[PDB]
Amino acid sequence: VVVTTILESPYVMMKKNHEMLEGNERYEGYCVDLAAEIAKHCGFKYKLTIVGDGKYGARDADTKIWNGMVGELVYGKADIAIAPLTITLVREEVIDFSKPFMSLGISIMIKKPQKSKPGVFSFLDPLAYEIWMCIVFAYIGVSVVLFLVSRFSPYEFGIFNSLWFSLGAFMRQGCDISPRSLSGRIVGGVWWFFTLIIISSYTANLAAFLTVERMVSPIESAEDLSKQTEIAYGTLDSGSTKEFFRRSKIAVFDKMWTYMRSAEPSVFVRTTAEGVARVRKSKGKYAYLLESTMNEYIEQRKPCDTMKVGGNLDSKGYGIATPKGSSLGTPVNLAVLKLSEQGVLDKLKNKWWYDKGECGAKDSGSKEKTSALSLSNVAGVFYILVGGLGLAMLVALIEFCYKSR
Amino acid sequence: VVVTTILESPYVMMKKNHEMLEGNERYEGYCVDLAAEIAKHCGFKYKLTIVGDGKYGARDADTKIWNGMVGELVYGKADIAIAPLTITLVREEVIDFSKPFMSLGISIMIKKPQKSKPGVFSFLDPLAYEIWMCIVFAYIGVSVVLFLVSRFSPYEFGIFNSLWFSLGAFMRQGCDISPRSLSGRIVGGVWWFFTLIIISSYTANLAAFLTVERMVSPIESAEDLSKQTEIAYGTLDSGSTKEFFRRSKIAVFDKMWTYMRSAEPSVFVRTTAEGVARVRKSKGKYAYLLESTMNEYIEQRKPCDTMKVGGNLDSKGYGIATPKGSSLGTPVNLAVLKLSEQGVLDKLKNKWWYDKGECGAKDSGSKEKTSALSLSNVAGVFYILVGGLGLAMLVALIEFCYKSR
Amino acid sequence: NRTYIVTTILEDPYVMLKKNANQFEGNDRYEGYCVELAAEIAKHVGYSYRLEIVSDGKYGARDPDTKAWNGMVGELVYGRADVAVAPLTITLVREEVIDFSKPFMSLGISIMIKKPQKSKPGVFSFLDPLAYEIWMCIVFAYIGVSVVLFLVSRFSPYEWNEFGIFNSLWFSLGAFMQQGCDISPRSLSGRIVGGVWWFFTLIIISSYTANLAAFLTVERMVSPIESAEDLAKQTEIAYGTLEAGSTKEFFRRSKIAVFEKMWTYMKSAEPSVFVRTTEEGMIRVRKSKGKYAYLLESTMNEYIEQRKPCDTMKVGGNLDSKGYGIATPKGSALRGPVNLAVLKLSEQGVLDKLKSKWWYDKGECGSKDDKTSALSLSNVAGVFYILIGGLGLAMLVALIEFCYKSR
Amino acid sequence: NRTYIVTTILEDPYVMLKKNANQFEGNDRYEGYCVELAAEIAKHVGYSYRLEIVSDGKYGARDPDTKAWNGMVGELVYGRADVAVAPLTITLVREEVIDFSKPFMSLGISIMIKKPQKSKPGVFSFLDPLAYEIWMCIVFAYIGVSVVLFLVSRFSPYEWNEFGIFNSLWFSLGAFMQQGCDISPRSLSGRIVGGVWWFFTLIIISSYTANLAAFLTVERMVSPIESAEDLAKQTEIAYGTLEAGSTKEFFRRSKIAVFEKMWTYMKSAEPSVFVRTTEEGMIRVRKSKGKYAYLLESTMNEYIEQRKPCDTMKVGGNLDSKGYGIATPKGSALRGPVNLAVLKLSEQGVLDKLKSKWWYDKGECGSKDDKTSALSLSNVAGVFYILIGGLGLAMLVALIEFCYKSR
Amino acid sequence: EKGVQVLLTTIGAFAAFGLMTIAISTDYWLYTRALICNDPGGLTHSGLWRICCLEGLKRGVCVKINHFPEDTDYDHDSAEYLLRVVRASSIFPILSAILLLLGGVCVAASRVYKSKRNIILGAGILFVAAGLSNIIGVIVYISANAGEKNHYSYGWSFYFGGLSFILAEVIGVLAVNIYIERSREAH
Amino acid sequence: EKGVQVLLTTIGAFAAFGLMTIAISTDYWLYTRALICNDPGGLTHSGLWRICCLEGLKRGVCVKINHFPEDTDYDHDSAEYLLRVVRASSIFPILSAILLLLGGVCVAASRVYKSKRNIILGAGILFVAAGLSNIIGVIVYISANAGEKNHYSYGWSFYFGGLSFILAEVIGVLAVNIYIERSREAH
Ligand SMILES: O=C1Cc2cc(-c3c(-c4ccc(F)cc4)nn4c(N5CCC(O)CC5)nccc34)ccc2N1
Repeated sequence: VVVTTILESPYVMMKKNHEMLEGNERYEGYCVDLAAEIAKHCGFKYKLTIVGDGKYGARDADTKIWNGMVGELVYGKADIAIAPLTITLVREEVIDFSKPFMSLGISIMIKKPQKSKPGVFSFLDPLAYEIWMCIVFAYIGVSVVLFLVSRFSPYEFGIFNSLWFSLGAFMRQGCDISPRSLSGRIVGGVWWFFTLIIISSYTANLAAFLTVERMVSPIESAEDLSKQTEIAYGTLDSGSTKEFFRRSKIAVFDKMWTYMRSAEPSVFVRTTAEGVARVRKSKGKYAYLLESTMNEYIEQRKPCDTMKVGGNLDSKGYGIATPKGSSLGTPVNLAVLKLSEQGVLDKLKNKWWYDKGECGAKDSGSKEKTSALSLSNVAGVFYILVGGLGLAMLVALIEFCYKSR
Repeated sequence: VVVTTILESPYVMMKKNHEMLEGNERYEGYCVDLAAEIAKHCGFKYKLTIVGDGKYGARDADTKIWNGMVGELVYGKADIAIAPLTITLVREEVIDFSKPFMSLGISIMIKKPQKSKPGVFSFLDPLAYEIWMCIVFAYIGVSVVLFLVSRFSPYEFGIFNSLWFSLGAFMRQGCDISPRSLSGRIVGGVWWFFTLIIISSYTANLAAFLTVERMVSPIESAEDLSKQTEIAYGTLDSGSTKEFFRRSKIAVFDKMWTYMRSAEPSVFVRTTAEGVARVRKSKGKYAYLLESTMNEYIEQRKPCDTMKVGGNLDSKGYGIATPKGSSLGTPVNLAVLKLSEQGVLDKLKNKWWYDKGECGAKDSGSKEKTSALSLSNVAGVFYILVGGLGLAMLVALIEFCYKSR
Repeated sequence: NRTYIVTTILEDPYVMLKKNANQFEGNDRYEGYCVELAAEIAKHVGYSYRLEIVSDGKYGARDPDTKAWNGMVGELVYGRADVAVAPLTITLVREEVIDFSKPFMSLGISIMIKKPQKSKPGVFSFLDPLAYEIWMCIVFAYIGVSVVLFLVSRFSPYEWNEFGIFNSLWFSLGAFMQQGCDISPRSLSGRIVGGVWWFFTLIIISSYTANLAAFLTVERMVSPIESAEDLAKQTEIAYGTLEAGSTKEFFRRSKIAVFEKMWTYMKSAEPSVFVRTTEEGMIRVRKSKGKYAYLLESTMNEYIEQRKPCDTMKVGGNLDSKGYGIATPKGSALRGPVNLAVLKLSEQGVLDKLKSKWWYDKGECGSKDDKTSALSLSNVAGVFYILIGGLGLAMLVALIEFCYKSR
Repeated sequence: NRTYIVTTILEDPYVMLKKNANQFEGNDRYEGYCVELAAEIAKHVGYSYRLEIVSDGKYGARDPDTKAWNGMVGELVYGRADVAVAPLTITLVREEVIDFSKPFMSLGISIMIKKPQKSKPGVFSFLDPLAYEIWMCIVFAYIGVSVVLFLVSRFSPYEWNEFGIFNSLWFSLGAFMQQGCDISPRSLSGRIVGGVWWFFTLIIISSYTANLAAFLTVERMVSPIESAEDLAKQTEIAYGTLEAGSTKEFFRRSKIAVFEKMWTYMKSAEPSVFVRTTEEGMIRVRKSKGKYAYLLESTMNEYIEQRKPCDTMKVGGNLDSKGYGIATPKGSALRGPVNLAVLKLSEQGVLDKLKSKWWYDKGECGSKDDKTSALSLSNVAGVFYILIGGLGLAMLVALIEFCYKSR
Repeated sequence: EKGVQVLLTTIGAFAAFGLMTIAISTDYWLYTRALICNDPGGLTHSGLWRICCLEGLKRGVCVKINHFPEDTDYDHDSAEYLLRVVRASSIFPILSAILLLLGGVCVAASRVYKSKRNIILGAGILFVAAGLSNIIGVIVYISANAGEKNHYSYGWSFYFGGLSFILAEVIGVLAVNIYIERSREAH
Repeated sequence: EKGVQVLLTTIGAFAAFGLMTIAISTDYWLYTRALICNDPGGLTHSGLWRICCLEGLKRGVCVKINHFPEDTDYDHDSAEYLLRVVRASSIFPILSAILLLLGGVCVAASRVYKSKRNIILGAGILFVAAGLSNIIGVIVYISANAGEKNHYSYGWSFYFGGLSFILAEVIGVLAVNIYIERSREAH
């Protein structure tokens, strides 16, 4: 038995010490351990081999000739293939796969969310804009009520001074005058209670915001990705994902195809490395669609700048392959099920993906030392202050000119 | 080979299904698995047995005769003993122990700290009493400075109104008057900054106190336990801990012996159950001194009301025993080392103590839903308020009588 | 050129009994995912089928002593039937005796919980930080302080002052709201009262703000499990399964720490977490208000999450990996074409279409789509209502005063 | 009735070279724990000993190919010496060829870290929540607001008001401190300026309070590892060992998840966490400022923690369990009495006495003994100093004004 | 007027005294579960002196309380001991009722010796002090009824004590106003 | 006096104008590490227009900045684009210097046409607006120099701009006082 494979980490990787004592250990990967286990079960002899053509199985239409491990299996150069090889109709017609040992599908990759750059007017964040608008309306209404109830029921509280009193009450800065009638006093007390509650709530929610950081993914699915157009899509130019989108007939994926066809600059890339680089450096504006296993592997590799979001857009499986008419096909078909039921495959998955994690667990760190507030957090209020001062001088000059003339 | 043991959980416990299919599985415990492993290593035959006298090995002085598994081993009734049996001089003279498989020693048990009943005057907790005293001194000093600098450099600010102004500034309640001289204005501004910082710090530290609960053990050692006398000690009346304290010659343990001899009511108990009950119900005023293994077992049993605190006051070891002149002694001596080096004993320790934990991990829960403040938290300020009102009426009446006469 | 007795089993939505059973007949008497799938398979293989069901209503399983199969695989290996189109999981023993086609649908163990209900913050929630006892005792203390101030300010005849009862109440209210009024005490009694009231207010306001910050912060660090590790390390939430089945077997034979811990918890269950039917688990999680979790095949989880009532959620990726498949007897003439048809159908997207059709399109819940945490108008609505009430009362008192003072 | 060549090894504090080596001779030339222990053992067994040391300066170990022992066990099995009194750990291979007495001292793998230094909160720490840029820009904005108020209040000739520059500065300061002054603006320009300044102050004070609460809260949830699980699940702190020894073997042969993870981390070390000598690990942890942890025999951890500089701490119980013991050759006449003596000595408390003597009594650190977290006077001392400075400046200006206004 | 105000003063004093008395002597203050009845516990309508049950055959029969279940320091243990002593004695509500009675006596006597004016002042002082004592008493009661998701509720005795406090404050205000008017009549 | 105050006004205006000008045109505002020099980076004494280096053979040679390293929306992207445009233009400090110059011109011209009084008022308005523009400019600069444990420091150009702001405010106060005195002279 001669086992074919292909260089794709962590399925195939040359060992760090292949120059010395190479033996059979010059190659290392998930597929290597799997081949060892299945040969052990079937009691066969395997010397690991690599296909000189590192291209995956496919047949030239103009020649009707296969290019890859498929050629090895059909033409007898190789007795068996153990690689991240996906089951498919055309390939099943010539060889005999086994039941999947790895179930997967198209997925999504994005830049890991990070502390956003604080914007101006962020100091309103703890309170919803509706609360601010209702605050303004209540200020106007209470001032108006005070004006009325003071004109029509005196024991000073014109409209102007009424607005001044309400504003001073909201800022806890005190008053130059206080109502002397029961109605004005009622209004003032209620306004005071309102201000107390609102200031306390603002302070408390700001403390919460600054104590625990929760960064939320803008997208949590693929339909939610199709709904908006701010973020980009991405597919390797010559790979099954592009064809799957092309031949699809579901609304969402057809919409994605239309976008990815009518969008510039070129969303597609020539290599997965280019797409991951674009995602890393785009700062969250690029989303790459690849296979889930590679995405999980990447997410556990430094600089740990990416995650996988959402489920899977398709169902596929990686299947061991044997030539038609072989006798190893049945024992391997039973062996993969043996391993799956026992737990070997899950352990290997943990082994090459989770363990050996250049990153950490889901939450490697917590309670990161808090940062002192920076001018960028409260620059908007400075801008507002200076604008108010300019407006005040402008109003004073206007009054000057109006009165002098 | 016939193996002797003794009923002491988790070393020996009758299985839940001993009535049906008893076989050799009627007994269950750490010692059972250990005996299985060592017999497997030595290739012997063992039928588990229990000593009719459930008393541990000891020798009657007036009779010169042994009572327990020691009698079985010396008199041949039993071929080997596998129980939580401690190595000792007197017992080693007649039999031949093995190297310890369980290292332990005297320890401490206490009630698990729980949210203390909030006391009056707890509202001062966020600020150290020194800060409050310095606050009072600063209030007096700033008021005095204002009085002076206003009398000797007028542009109203007597001593009384100066105290009133400073107090009103500290409570953000505003002022009926403001300084008009540069010196008074400087003093007022500085006092204002002081108050701002202090109120903000009080609020922030109170938020911290109410957000995360950290309950600290009053004691973290045994010397720290001997230093104070508020809390009690406890020892089983007839057990090696009492003798160890009796014959000791170290300062700390002699001091403990003096306390435990001259203290009433009786610190000692007739059973470990009585001591654990006293610790549970005493509400943190009772500390029981027992063996560490039992304490660790208890700490993982519901109601999970106890912990182990501090290190160990002594070094002991549980040792397999064989009769003098046997041939199993050497193979078991090697077998225990086999298990220790491989990791079997640690796994069993996790198995019967940590796993099967009626409790959870070190922190099974966190971020417990916060409780609204109750009157008991802020009752002291109510008391202060009412006392102040009574004092005010008293002062008014005193002034009335003084002026009318 | 004859018919084929395809076996199935009524487990919704794979095979269903039509709206009106008595009226229809033959293959057209049923509806579901698997019947349509068999339709396409027959189309792509070119044969007719006389649909059928397994009488035992059970999936393949072998009695050890009797060494006989109980269900579909029994209906096949013994020649009673020629095909099987159902959620017939792929296993070692089953594959040892029959021919499994490549999976048409993948799945695995999952988690079901109570769907997090849209929180109703509650009008008058802004008082929660302080117990109502504190608020009422505050009111009573305010009244007492006002009366004492009035007394100590207007008891002597030497003044016979501005501190009447009404203005005393006004001063105390302003003091509590940290605003201040024009009038202030000048004597020593009034100043003592004012100072002690001021201290009281300082403490109370600081306590309110701090406890509110604590409330929001702890409500802001809550982390739903979103996985099994979160479900494993924690112990407050209950996670059970069926009493017997493949999940219990998977946990028993589990060689991994997390599922070993889950199995230890399940065995050491007080009360018994296990239940007997998926209906039992669904109702138990529905009523337990999040204290319970149920493990089951992901597919039933999705169907249930798309059922009325729509109050269940699926969290986390599938713990394991499995597969359903079309089965045939050993040494048949269907394995080749059936496998080709399944692969073709999946490649051209039929199966995902049917899954969407029978899990969401026929979904009563019809839900398919903001973690801002900023205070919303519902949090602080009670104070707005109080504001409107106070303004209205003020206008009413204005009208009264206008009618009053007639002469 | 002859002497016995007891073997030892110079590893402090078990065996030490006396203050003056050249002056003394024989057994009296050394000092330490093991020499005294041998003294008591000789007393209780009744024999004389001519102390000695192993030339190789190494503990027992067998070269695989040569199949020869390198150290004390070599000095015994070959008859070169008759006894061995040293931290000679009990192992399988060692016990296979010699006689180990019962342990006189138990130990295990432990953890060493940087001792948490008494925190220096820092004068002027009350400004930390807000960056100094904010404070200075606040001052500049205060000046600008005051000037603008003065302008818009005293620009027209119709008044030719109370809002001079000095009173404008006073008003702005009072507004920032949320106190308020007697005078308030009456025009529209002054009121606009006052309102916008008030909004600014509200935001700034709320931000200061909130960020301070965050600081204190996060400083209040910090949890030191206190164990290995805390050291295992986390990954920020580095935990290394020796390049070769028994710790690396224990981790390699470790069949438990926690230590398997520790071994995986150590192998995947960037840079190399391992070090070559315990001195190297001690210095690395001393300088790494808590980013590094060192695993070693607990006994060395305690000794080091009792050494100058006293800036290392031991955390957590011993990971494993081991034992040192007095060794003798196979088939000697000393095993019985030596074991009896060790047991007697431990029972009557000699060994704990000697351990205290050589680990704490000879301890330079001499440290043997308040997690209140309440604000301390050091946290807010800067504002007190500012208060004293302001009062002194006020008195100085008072003297100036007194001298001034002479006429 | 004046006689009208004095009449209302006296009536309010007597009403508050009666309300406080029966609130003390009705043991309908609190509703909760106790564990004394027979498992979170059985319903009960507790009181100020004697808890009392209303479930099972024990309904209608009921006994005093301890107020010292666990053990502490008899001579001087901590603020907890003082709190429990005050709660058991309930001397603050009793003091409030006594003060209301004394104020009523003073105001009633004021009708005779109409020349004197300090009588009404003393009555008002007594009423206000009664209010203060009442609020302290309720604070103590509530702080003492704290264990350390149960349910509880308050009964009409509680609200009766509160009404007594309110009436005491009102009557103090009226008495002070009477004294003010009388001093006004003097020039 | 009056002429003394006008002289100080003019001198302060000219001094502030010069300070602001050289602060703009000295590129000694900031000290930090850049990564442009050759690994946290090499030292550099940056500026308002052109960063500039002082390590290695590149010492003494230095170039302008981009202010638009990444890509955004040219026509209208977000507040970030406007901030970067303002920082690159630095139109606020330049506006402040222009306003100081105009105020100086107005006050100097006031010597002629001594009858007019609004000249000094305009000068004061210009000076105050210059101060406001300066503080806005420094706010923008600091907010733009934020990456998102490095070190940085500020140089004498920074403090020179600050001193210009202070002098502008003082001069505005003095000009307003002059206008007040002149209006006083009118009856
Ligand atoms: O001797 C006594 C007894 C007493 C009780 C009170 C009182 C009252 C009260 C009393 C009489 C009324 F007419 C209206 C209200 N409500 N109240 C509350 N709460 C209101 C409803 C509760 O369910 C939740 C919180 N908490 C603590 C105390 C309290 C005030 C003074 C006195 N003096």
